[PDB]
Amino acid sequence: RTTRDDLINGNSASCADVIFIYARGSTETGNLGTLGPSIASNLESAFGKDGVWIQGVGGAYRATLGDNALPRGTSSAAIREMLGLFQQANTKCPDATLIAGGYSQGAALAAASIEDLDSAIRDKIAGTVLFGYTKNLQNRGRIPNYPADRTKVFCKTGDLVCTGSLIVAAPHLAYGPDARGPAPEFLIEKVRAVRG
Repeated sequence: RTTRDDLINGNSASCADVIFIYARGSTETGNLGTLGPSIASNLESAFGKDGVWIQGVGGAYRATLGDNALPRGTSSAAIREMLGLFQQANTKCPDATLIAGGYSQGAALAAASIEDLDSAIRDKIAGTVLFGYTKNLQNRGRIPNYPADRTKVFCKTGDLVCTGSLIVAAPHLAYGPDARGPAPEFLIEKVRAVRG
């Protein structure tokens, strides 16, 4: 359940109405890691299995710990990978509503990729959830070039990566309940508001 490739294995003749693209944390397994599967389960509960495509960011995204230290909090190659997936969703399924998310390095990756998109594709991203957002302080709790009202950051008290460092403490490992609850719910609400 930690690996989902619904978009890259999907075909333009049977598009889902909703496409979720998610970037895991450093060292995490599959392309969804610890939090992505919980978000996915809740999205499927809301929209039906056939109502949503779940896609983790794989490929050039190696999710290496060292890359957190790069200026954007991840590598340029990883950013091009996630960009490519948003573009693929846009081309393959032009009527689909997009949603996105990421944890730790994957939150930096989601923020960087979304910033760098064309507005036509970015505008289709109804909501984005970020857990343990390593650029939370630096970006003032936002994703540059993307509306605050479409952004929900989960940054626990004592999660030091949310306050400008890269020190991992216990609260950084405690996002499970958020991923099973308010995070998917935010995404579901944003999608339902756009699609009616």
